[PDB]
Amino acid sequence: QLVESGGGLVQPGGSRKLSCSASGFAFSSFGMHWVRQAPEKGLEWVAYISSGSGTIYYADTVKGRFTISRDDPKNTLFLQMTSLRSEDTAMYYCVRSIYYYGSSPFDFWGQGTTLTVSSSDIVMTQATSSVPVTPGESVSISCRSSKSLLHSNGNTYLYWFLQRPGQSPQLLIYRMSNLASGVPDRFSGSGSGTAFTLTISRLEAEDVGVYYCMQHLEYPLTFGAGTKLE
Amino acid sequence: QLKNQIRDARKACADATLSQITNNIDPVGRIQMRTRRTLRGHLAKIYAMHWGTDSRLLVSASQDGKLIIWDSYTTNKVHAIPLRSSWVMTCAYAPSGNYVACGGLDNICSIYNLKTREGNVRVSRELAGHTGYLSCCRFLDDNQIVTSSGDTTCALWDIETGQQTTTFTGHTGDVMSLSLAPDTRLFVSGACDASAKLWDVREGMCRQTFTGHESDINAICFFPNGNAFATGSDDATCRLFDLRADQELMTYSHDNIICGITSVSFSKSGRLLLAGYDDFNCNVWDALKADRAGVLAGHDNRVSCLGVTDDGMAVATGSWDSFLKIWN
Amino acid sequence: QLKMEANIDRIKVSKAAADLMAYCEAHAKEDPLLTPVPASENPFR
Amino acid sequence: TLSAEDKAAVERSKMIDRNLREDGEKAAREVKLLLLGAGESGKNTIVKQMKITGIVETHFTFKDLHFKMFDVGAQRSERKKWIHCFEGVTAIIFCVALSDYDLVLNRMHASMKLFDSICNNKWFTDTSIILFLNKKDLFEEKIKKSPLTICYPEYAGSNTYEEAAAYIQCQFEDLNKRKDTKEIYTHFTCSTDTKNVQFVFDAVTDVIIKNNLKDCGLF
Amino acid sequence: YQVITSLLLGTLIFCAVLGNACVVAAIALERSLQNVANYLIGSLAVTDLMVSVLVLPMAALYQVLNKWTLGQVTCDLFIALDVLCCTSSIWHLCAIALDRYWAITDPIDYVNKRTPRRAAALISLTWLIGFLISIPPMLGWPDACTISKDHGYTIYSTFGAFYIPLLLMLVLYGRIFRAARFRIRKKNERNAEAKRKMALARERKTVKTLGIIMGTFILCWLPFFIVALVLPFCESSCHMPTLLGAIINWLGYSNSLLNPVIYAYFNKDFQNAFKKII
Ligand SMILES: CC(C)CCC[C@@H](C)[C@H]1CC[C@H]2[C@@H]3CC=C4C[C@@H](O)CC[C@]4(C)[C@H]3CC[C@]12C
Ligand SMILES: CC(C)CCC[C@@H](C)[C@H]1CC[C@H]2[C@@H]3CC=C4C[C@@H](O)CC[C@]4(C)[C@H]3CC[C@]12C
Ligand SMILES: CC(C)CCC[C@@H](C)[C@H]1CC[C@H]2[C@@H]3CC=C4C[C@@H](O)CC[C@]4(C)[C@H]3CC[C@]12C
Ligand SMILES: CC(C)CCC[C@@H](C)[C@H]1CC[C@H]2[C@@H]3CC=C4C[C@@H](O)CC[C@]4(C)[C@H]3CC[C@]12C
Ligand SMILES: CC(C)CCC[C@@H](C)[C@H]1CC[C@H]2[C@@H]3CC=C4C[C@@H](O)CC[C@]4(C)[C@H]3CC[C@]12C
Ligand SMILES: O=C(CCCN1CCN2c3cccc4[nH]cc(c34)C[C@@H]2C1)c1ccc(F)cc1
Ligand SMILES: CCCCCCCCCCCCCCCC(=O)O
Ligand SMILES: CCCCCCCCCCCCCCCC(=O)O
Repeated sequence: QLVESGGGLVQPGGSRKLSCSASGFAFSSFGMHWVRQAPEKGLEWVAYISSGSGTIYYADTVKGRFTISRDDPKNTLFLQMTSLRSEDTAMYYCVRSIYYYGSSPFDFWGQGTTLTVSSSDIVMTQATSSVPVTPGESVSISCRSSKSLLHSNGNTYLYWFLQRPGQSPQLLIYRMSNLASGVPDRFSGSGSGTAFTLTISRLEAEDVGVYYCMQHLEYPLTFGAGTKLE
Repeated sequence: QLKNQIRDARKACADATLSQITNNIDPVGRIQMRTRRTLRGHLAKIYAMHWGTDSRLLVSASQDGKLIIWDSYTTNKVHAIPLRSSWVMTCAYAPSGNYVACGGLDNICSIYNLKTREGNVRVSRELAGHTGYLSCCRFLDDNQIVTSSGDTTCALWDIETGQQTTTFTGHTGDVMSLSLAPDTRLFVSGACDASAKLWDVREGMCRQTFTGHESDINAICFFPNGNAFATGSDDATCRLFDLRADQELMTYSHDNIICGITSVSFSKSGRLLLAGYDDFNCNVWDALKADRAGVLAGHDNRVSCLGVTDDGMAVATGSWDSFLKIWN
Repeated sequence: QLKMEANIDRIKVSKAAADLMAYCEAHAKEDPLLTPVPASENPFR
Repeated sequence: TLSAEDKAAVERSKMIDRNLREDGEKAAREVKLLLLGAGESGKNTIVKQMKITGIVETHFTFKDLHFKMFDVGAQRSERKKWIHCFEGVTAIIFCVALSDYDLVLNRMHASMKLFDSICNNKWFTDTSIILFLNKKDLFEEKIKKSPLTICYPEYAGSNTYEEAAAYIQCQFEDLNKRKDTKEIYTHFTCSTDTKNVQFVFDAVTDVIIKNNLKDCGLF
Repeated sequence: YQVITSLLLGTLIFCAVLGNACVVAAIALERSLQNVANYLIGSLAVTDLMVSVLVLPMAALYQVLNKWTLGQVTCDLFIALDVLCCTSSIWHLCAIALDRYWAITDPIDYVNKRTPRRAAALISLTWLIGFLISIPPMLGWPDACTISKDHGYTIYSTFGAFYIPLLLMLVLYGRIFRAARFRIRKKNERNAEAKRKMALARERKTVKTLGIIMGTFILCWLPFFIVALVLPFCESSCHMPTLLGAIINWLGYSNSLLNPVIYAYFNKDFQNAFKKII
């Protein structure tokens, strides 16, 4: 499990340090990502650090202002911040990831913490914002990309996430064809080139939530607008 | 007295040898292969290797205390599993890829789980009960595995219960190799007594026995059709046996080849036979023409193990040199 | 155990040879090792 | 490697290689010793004094040097099928009981045959052998109670420990056929603890020095 | 005159180049030869090959022509290269002797601390000394190319190049001899007689090896440095002929091809590798 800490009231131009503690798994072998969600908008990736601290990346919106570090002995992760801006207000989530042949990156998400402050990239497009649904019906969600995700090696780097109300995002499908462990067989995903879709068979009340698409072809990671189901 | 009856029964069915019938078939020609990938990282002698079902991942075991899962395409190391005992003699890959098994001079067989929630490989079960060194093991399903040991006996184990449900006995010498049939209903083993025995998994009793080797049998492998199998011994000869005919068809040997076979394998169609020799060179034999079609001389110490992908795209070889080579 | 091996319906060697040859011939095109696949579609090149 | 999630795999492989090399660089500086001898040869005493169901590994440190000892008599199987797995050991420790005349399978003759088989093995052409003669105290009473001629009809020496032990040592040391290639170190086990480990360390050091001299071209 | 001596010098240069090139190729190709001692041997072979490639042809041209035609800048470059490379080659033997001394007289260090970093450090130190001895005269010191004859510089260079390493090698090899002799000396009469004969044979082998090494080094390098040390302080009355000077100068260069022979082609492992490759 993952638990984040460090939120609270901060003023513009100040500094704050988020912390996250990990237990129950080999933290040293898993890469960590920081993803923040605005109070009334979608997901936004923040930063990523690989295992062993051999590689680090930052988003342009926060490059130079934030800093990411690891303390493997204690299975703890940190995210230093400086010169906080008005747009930095968002709920920050810690994400577990590992990269090897057949692996499932972004398979676990933390509970997250709230931060409040007073005052060429690939674009993911979701055509539909809301879709009325009823139990027992089959529903399909469409996705599109400004760039082709089909790499020469044959992998299509598309990820699907479901965020139930009041809950953190959970992995649904990775690489556009693989169901995450524990996901019911009803969910299915298919696509080609720049167009992709997600289909649900025999929808139930447990499926209520917002579905987000993501691309892992190249950095920075970009999330879709999200489609609400109700 | 029944031995004379068996001899009389078998000699009557040999109207013409497979060599005479094969005289009409055209030769396979010359087969040459080159090394496209060199898998390095092992620091001691490598003893066993097994291709995965996907024909991309493979597992090899070395006496340095490590067995590594290799990505045959990018050559990347997927997992490095530290073993409790460094004296390994055999390793296996589960058909579903969920578990990996290995063993050796220790009288127990260890099974490792690769899909652990924690992300790290962990010991799933330790199959104890044997008295001699473990020789070979092959998964039947995610819950069934058959293992061979130097106690001259083979056993079938249920991983969930952790005990051998059935025991196979009848061999005089230590069992050196084991191979599962395509349908998993039958399996064959080779022993130091120079005889090969076919055993029924369902009934747990021997159905047929084969002889002819002058020394210990080191390797055994089924023909892809499942109606025949080949064996490798210290005689420097490969002998192919047919289950239905219950008699040897031919022997593959050469006067130059001292220090006979250590491993045996078949191609996808079975036309050519690949065997590893103590001359650190692998010789390709025509299963029908009984001729050497090539030589994969790319090692320095010895060919300990080799295997052909289920897809048949390429063949991997292991050696005491601590390096693996993939040929095509 | 010799009793069980002595009461099995063994078949002709020639028929087994013919069956093996037929099986080998049927899958002759399934062996990349026997017939080198062109480098264009070979995954290792 | 160009795509994402592939560079991370390359980094993981590099870390695995680093860990493997680090682990290997530590084992290379450890002395490996093979332990042999019959069940009644007294091998357990050596482990007992050092420390004070298949292969058994014993680890100990003596004067800044690390030793690993492997016992192979636990499992009964064809020796020639797995003996080569120990090729490259620094030295071989062999245990014999001087008073091994209690039963006829003749146990002394079996021990001599085993020593001859192991010493002249192809896999151990250049490997030295350390011979431990145990149960000297019991042999002291045995020689007075029973004559040494019972096992060696050709023996003609006096029925005393000083002569019997020397005769046994000479008989055992005469089995090797390649004295120019390897040497045999013989020690009589004693009750005090320090003698055994000190003798083993001295033998290992002498073997290492002689190998280095041979490599230099002097020895 | 010119043709015969030119052919002789060309054959000598070709043999010296080939001897070191084969050793380097064998060390780089085979994988069982990768060890600390063989790393030092390969470094020595590389130094000798560099000497034979960059130095010997120009010296042969000067000898055959009896005059310098490449200019004074080329003279300075040639002298600097000669000093640096020859000093490095000389110090490689001392480094090898020190490594052997450490191996023989310290097995705990051999097992727990001996790593290729030791060989790398020794190789770095040899080149450091070579640069330190070769840099000075081009830094702050017409028809013929000749080295500086300053009284202080000549003695300093000779002491740093030959005498100190000679003394170090002598001491190290004396200790090697003492240790080896001590180790060797450490119907039943037949076995004792065989043991005594084997010990005598081993002693004779050790004596032969040490004599070969020491005599080769001494006859290769000793006369030239004595000549270099004496002439500056006595050139006013010396009448040595040109033939003697040329013989003495070329004796030192001959060490470039005897060193690879002694250190590789007299080793069982190296010849086994050569037979395996071919
Ligand atoms: C004068 C130059 C150009 C020609 C001679 C160069 C080479 C061929 C000479 C120089 C020194 C010679 C070696 C010197 C000493 C020995 C040891 C002897 O036990 C075997 C022959 C051997 C190994 C000699 C063979 C040829 C040799 C290597
Ligand atoms: C100046 C004249 C003599 C040319 C000499 C060039 C030398 C310096 C070249 C020729 C071959 C080279 C070696 C060839 C092969 C390898 C293996 C590699 O893994 C490490 C570097 C190393 C060891 C090279 C270092 C320099 C080398 C020795
Ligand atoms: C397994 C690894 C650690 C072994 C590494 C051995 C290293 C130290 C060896 C291999 C080749 C050697 C180099 C080979 C050739 C040259 C060129 C010469 O002009 C200066 C020395 C130098 C640069 C050598 C220094 C040491 C060297 C780099
Ligand atoms: C530049 C070239 C010509 C010089 C080579 C001269 C060589 C051949 C000479 C110089 C020193 C000599 C060695 C000096 C000392 C001994 C010890 C003696 O007990 C046996 C002979 C032996 C081993 C000599 C054999 C030849 C020897 C090695
Ligand atoms: C045994 C071999 C490999 C090494 C020793 C060879 C030495 C002694 C021999 C080989 C040919 C000789 C040279 C041959 C021709 C001349 C030209 C003369 O005007 C000056 C001396 C000089 C330059 C000779 C000095 C010594 C010399 C270089
Ligand atoms: O000019 C020359 C060079 C003569 C040969 N060099 C003379 C000086 N000497 C050294 C001097 C101080 C320290 C030293 N360390 C090591 C060496 C050395 C070796 C090097 C050898 C010349 C003259 C006639 C010819 F025909 C060809 C060349
Ligand atoms: C006149 C100048 C001569 C220079 C001769 C230099 C010889 C160097 C030989 C190096 C061989 C290296 C082989 C590496 C083969 C490989 O591993 O791919
Ligand atoms: C002209 C002479 C150049 C010499 C260059 C030597 C290169 C050596 C490379 C390996 C270095 C390994 C680290 C050694 C550290 C030390 O002990 O100082």
